[PDB]
Amino acid sequence: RFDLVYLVLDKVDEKNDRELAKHLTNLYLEVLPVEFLTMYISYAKEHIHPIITEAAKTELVRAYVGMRKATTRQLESMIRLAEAHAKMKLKNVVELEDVQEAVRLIRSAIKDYATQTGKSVIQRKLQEDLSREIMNVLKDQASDSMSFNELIKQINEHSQDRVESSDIQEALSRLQQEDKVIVLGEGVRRSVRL
Amino acid sequence: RFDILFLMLDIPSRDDDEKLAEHVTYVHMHNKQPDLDFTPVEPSKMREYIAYAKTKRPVMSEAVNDYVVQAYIRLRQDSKREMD
Repeated sequence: RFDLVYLVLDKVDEKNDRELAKHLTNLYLEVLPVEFLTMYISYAKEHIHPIITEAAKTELVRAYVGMRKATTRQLESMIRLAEAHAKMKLKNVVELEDVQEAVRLIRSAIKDYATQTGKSVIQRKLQEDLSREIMNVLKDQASDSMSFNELIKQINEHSQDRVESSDIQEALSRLQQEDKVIVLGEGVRRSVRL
Repeated sequence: RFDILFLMLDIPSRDDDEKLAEHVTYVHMHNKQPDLDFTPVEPSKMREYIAYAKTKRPVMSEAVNDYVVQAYIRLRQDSKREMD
């Protein structure tokens, strides 16, 4: 529902934090209008409603086909601020080179995501090995009995790639939906049979 | 959004507390609490001193802002050492 985000940065940054001190060193001792720009935009929002030509769409598809190398949420909003920047700097008509600053801001938008919710790298491995730890003991045990003291002492220490209790409780609610197991308190369970 | 903090933690310490014991027991046999060679001051006097001090508002020089930019750098570096 939002189009592009940004994060502000921070570090020690000794050449810049010293420079930021120089700003606050000043502004204590001793055209940038207050109304002229305000009437400049409030005229310029509803009077001229600008156009769109082929000169933008040819470069526009040239951006996304390399971008595919979201789907269309990013595509709908990417023209709107491209339109408004053409509406701002040239209060007449469309621009063809207004899109390099469109791709300037959104390329900085995707810089914030280099590094579960929109990601599946942990989710291509967590559903696999948890589909393995059922089939082994269910081929050892003639019953479907699996108590709580066994599962803490089986799957917390086979591998150290999974968290202890933050995701093992939600690991079983999907198996509650996928015709495997049932819940009977913080103890005994009941598993799948053939 | 604040600037400074304090604390009122209690550590066991023998010499202070017996002095603190005489501190609280002295107020019962008599009724007066003053001591320790301090002449007590009327609150109107400092109130006039505050109100006179509130009518000055001095303006800083340049060497002070030169001394705080080096202060903030030395404030920046050690705070960026712990990270704990």
